[PDB]
Amino acid sequence: SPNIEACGYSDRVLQLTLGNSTITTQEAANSVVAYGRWPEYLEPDVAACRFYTLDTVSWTKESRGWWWKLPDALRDMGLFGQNMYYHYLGRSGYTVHVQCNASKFHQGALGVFAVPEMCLAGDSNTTTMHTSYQNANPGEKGGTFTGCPVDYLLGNGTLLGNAFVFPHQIINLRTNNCATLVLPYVNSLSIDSMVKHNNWGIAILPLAPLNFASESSPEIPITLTIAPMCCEFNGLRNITL
Amino acid sequence: SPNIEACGYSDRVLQLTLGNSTITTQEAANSVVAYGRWPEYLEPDVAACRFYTLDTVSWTKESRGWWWKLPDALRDMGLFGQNMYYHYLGRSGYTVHVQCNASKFHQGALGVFAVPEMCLAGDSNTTTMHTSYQNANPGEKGGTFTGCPVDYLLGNGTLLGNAFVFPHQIINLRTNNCATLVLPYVNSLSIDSMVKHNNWGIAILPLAPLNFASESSPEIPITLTIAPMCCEFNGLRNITL
Amino acid sequence: SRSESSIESFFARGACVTIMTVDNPASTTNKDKLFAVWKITYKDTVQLRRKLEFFTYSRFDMELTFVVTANFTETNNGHALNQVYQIMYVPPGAPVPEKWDDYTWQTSSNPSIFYTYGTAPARISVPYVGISNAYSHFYDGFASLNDFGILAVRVVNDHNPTKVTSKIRVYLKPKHIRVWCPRPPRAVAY
Amino acid sequence: SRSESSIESFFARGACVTIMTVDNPASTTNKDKLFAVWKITYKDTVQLRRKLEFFTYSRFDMELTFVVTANFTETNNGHALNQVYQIMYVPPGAPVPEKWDDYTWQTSSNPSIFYTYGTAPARISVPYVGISNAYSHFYDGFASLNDFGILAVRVVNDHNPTKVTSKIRVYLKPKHIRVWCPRPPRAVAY
Amino acid sequence: QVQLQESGGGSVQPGGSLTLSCAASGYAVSRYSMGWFRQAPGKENEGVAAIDSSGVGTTYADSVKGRFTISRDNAKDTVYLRMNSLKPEDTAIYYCASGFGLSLSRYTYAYWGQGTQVTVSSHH
Amino acid sequence: GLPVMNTPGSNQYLTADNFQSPCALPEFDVTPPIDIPGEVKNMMELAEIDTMIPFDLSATKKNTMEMYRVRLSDKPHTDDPILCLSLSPASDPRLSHTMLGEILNYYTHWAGSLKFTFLFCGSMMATGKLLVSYAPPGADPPKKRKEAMLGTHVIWDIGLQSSCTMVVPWISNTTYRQTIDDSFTEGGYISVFYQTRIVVPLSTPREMDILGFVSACNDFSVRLLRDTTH
Amino acid sequence: GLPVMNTPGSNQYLTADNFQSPCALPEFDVTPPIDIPGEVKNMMELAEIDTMIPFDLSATKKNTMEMYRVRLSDKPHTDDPILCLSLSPASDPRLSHTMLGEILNYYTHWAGSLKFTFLFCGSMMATGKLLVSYAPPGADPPKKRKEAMLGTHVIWDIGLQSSCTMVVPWISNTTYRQTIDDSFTEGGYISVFYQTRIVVPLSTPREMDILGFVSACNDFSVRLLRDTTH
Repeated sequence: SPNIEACGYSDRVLQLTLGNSTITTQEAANSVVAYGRWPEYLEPDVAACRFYTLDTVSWTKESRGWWWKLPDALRDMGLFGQNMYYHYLGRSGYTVHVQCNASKFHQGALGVFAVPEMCLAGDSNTTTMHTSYQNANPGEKGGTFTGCPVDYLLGNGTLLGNAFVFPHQIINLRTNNCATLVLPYVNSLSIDSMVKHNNWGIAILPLAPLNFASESSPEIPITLTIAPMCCEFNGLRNITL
Repeated sequence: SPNIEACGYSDRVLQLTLGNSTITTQEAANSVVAYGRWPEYLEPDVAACRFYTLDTVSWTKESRGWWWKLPDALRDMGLFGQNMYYHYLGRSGYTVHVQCNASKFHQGALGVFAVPEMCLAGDSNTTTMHTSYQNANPGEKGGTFTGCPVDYLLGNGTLLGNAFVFPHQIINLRTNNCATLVLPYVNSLSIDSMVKHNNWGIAILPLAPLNFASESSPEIPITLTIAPMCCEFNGLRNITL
Repeated sequence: SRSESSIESFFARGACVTIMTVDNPASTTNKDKLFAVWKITYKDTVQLRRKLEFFTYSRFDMELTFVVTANFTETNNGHALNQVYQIMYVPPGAPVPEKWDDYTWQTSSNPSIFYTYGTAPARISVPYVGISNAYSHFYDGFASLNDFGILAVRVVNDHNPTKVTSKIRVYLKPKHIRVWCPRPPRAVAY
Repeated sequence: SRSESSIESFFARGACVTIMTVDNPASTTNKDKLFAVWKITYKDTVQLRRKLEFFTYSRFDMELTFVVTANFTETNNGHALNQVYQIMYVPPGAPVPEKWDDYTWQTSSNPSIFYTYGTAPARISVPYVGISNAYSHFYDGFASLNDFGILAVRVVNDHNPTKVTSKIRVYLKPKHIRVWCPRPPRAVAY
Repeated sequence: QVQLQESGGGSVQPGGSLTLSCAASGYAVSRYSMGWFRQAPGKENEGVAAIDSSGVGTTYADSVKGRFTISRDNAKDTVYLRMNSLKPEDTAIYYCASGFGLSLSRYTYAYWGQGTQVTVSSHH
Repeated sequence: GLPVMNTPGSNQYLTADNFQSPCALPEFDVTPPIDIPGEVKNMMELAEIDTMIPFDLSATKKNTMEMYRVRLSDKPHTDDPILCLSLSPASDPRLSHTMLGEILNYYTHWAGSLKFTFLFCGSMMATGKLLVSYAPPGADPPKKRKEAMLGTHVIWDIGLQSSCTMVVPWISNTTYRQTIDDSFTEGGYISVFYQTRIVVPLSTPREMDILGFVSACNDFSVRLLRDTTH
Repeated sequence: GLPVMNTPGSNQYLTADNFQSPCALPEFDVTPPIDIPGEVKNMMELAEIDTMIPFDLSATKKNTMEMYRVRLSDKPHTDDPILCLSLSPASDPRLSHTMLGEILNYYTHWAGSLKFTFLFCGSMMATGKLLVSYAPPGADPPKKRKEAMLGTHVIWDIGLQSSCTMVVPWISNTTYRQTIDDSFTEGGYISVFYQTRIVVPLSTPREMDILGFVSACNDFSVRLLRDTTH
């Protein structure tokens, strides 16, 4: 689906500086808008709309994959976590940026899938949700697939090969080191409870296995930076403390 | 149906030269368009649209008749046979030219019938086709009727007398020595497989018996020359060899 | 003057094409087993067939009409309520129904008509469902003909102590019909 | 050219969604006790369900049609007059009927349809009754799905010496339907 | 669609032989061809023999070339794997599959089988 | 609703109706037509096509090749016709088997002129003279040339032109001539006669044939669609 | 009232009708829609979306991760194809499981071109040359490069561009190509071949994969809504 061929190596470094935060993107070009819709409006504004970096996870030959939930992931991130927790409402878009660096000597391909309403493994259609609020919500450390989400079934009862129906990019080691996904707010309502319902599902699975020459780094790292876009919350409620 | 009276003997010789090929027609006039439609388009062009002569057959007092299939007949003819065989598709019109020469001393009448979808003898309507691909397709040597096509039933379960519903000409020894039939492509589809399906059916039966005076030629010969018209084939497939 | 002899007006008649036989036993009468399947072809009757055979090809909007008659079989004073029938047209080359039970009979895509007995006979329009530009009356090359799908009919009401025999008569009126090359008619029997 | 493949035309079919079973005993047959209650869901059949599952969300005007068939059970020569049925659509989350007697069955606010047997099957339109902007095929967060109310059916005529079994078939035609995000289909069984 | 069953599988001896066969379903073997893959336990699929139906011309892997044979009968709807001069390595999980043709290539085969195990060196 | 009233006819299925009905497959992408040569607009068009008459349906000659062969033999100058045919297109075994007659087996009436064409199939070098004659409805079959000579007729010279067309005018009582099997419907009489006796060149087989064709005309019509099949 | 007449069809319920019916809840305040991204207008739109092909459905590889992995191994320069696929989107077990094929399981016909895209997933530093080839309906599966080279084909250089799109033109007889399970429907042949043999830099694992994607085109259509479910 993502049959692109930017350049291959590295050309120019253009750093995104949104408020206090500062990413130095590989370039910046090769970004995918989900369904062709930029996030929009239906209060820390520019102060709260800044990319927060989650924890770095280790990609090794045996990795099955990883998954995250939005808003959930960024529930501990300063200004965004707060306005999220001190409001009954909240809707917001996201700029997902997944960086995966290596060399001219590694190989493989990661698929970064952004799935709306990504319910995970519990074939119990006679009842979704299932897994306790704490299990389904792993926050910033994220959850992992296994050969409890089954990788080839994208952990939801649907063969991986078709996951390309959801917006996505493929980080292919020989081409790009970054994937960029602008995801607008997707839900059945104008605005809803951020604490209870998870808007999107960031999925990253080994579409090709990792292979390094002779002896180098035994494993390589991947990073996810997520930025809230057009975030509003109603209504200035409690300020407990 | 063909109640014409050109001249009788011979007037002028006008030779048709289409590419490498060269016929010297009796005249040229007295040609019948099938249903009033000239062949037309929906790549050896002028190189492949040239009259190829089939084998000459012997007409004797006991002849029951003869039949041929198109495209089938011309399946061995250079450029047309090739483009026919190296393509899944193919549609094309034909200029059928049947020459039957004698003298002012022979007598009889041959009916040259051009029948679309001319399925032959196998009263098995609960199943046409019947006769193996090889039997039904005799190529250039052609097939013969018998007193397995039955002559008066035009070998298809329908009394000969009505065969005049299909386009046709009658070579009557006292009048014309030639029959000319421009037949456009007739099928249920825009374009179809030439190898599998036979478009037309050239039929030649003794409508009047042959009679020669005292002692002359014990038999006379008839010839069929067929020319492809507006032939296209899709799509440049295999070139095996 | 010649209007009543034109193609449309030559075929503008409804002709019987078949007589499907079903039943409502209270037991094991699996031959009908409430259902009958009929492969839609003109070739079963002769009047409609010959009328269509004077030509080689034809495009035709096909309008069917279903007359259903019922009757009690066993000389019994047993009763029954007015029955409902299901007449399905299964679009050309689709799963063929066997048992009156099976999934196929839930036809997500195929049409279906419920006919309450005692009212005006059933009626549906099927457009030119040809796979080709024309239907081939006679076919040459290398029967199945063209194919017009199949008709399945069952009694929907459940097993009633009093067994009821039924007969669905099908009528085919080809409408907005055109034809192509003309062959001499079939003199003899088919 | 692609009209017969558009969303409206993909779902423009009536599909069986359930088969309610009621009866008219002259005694204590409390299992049906003349009534049956059915929770309106697409999830009971499979053909309609999978067709709707290729998507995550959808707005749809829902048009139901009710075919009612009847029959005598006991091998008796007993009679009965043409019966009337009551089919109620109880709007999403309202008092659920138990007994065929109770107040709820007087539905000041809920709709109701009386269907005389022997005529053209029943038919009602229910607009997009979603509580949200869209119906959620699959739902995430913290089944009940969305809810489409419930259907209750009873024989209104009173207890007739001759027991009569009935079956109400429900058909759901989603009309003026729109959908949203697309997920890969359910490969396996549900 | 087509479900062809792997027959003839059994535990033999070193230097020995064994006949294998797969009967058609869904279609007449004659159009698709048929071949065999011996995925040695813990290693990848390993090609051995392939033959075309309506155009007989056999292809063997070099590790089993000369010794191993393959044949076909389109009339009995079965494919015949003739394994000769079997050795201790020739102990693998055998498989028959239908492809296009006639080309031992990890795949280029559609419908496979269940897996028949031929333990050649059964005796120590 | 709107006050309505069911009248006689309701609930009846008239085989010959012309009513609209619900389309079993909504929005089906119908495959469009292509102009295949030979469309047919009306049935009377098929009759205007010349078709070969099986003049000699004798015991051995009917149902075989020679049923279409009229052999100029070698008999007396006895005016005894060299073929007679009753123009009772339906009520005469010969005319009934031509395309013309075949269409004339699906209606109760016909009107208009017909045309008999004959193609001489004899050895160029031969000559002589023939006379094809007509005799309007009612009259006794003209048995002597002298008689046939009185009715509408054309002198067909063999030597000159091989073919001869003799149109049968529409001479009849009623507006629509009965196409059914009537006692003795009339009914023309197309028949050729030995005007002379065949001249032969050197040593030709001396016996040749003539074929016959029949067809309707643009003024030919039919009504009251009747039938039969078995 | 107004004279009326019930005709055939009355009282019947046609599952596929399009009639109006009485609204069970008059004046209900329907909740208005919101423009949620990703509306779908037609089903053929879903096929135009590129989807991953499970090329290797071998006994152990079908129904798991590696069914999507095409491993460039290390075997002889024997032209024996490095993947062959019958473009019988329905009548071939592999193509049938892509979104494309899935839609192609609800109709009787399809027409138009398809496009096979391949993404090379091998260690940057490596090179070599491959050839993806097509072979129109009917022809024997091209078993030698030399053969495949004759049909429509593109030389896909690994070194240069990681991805390669090879459109399968719509070369076929009929207007609508049969989407059903036919004996031997035709039916293209997309297959890659070792134009050369993989060049490897210093000490790469030497075995890498390629993925495959399939999708319909804007000229792709379907008719006669068929089905099945169990």
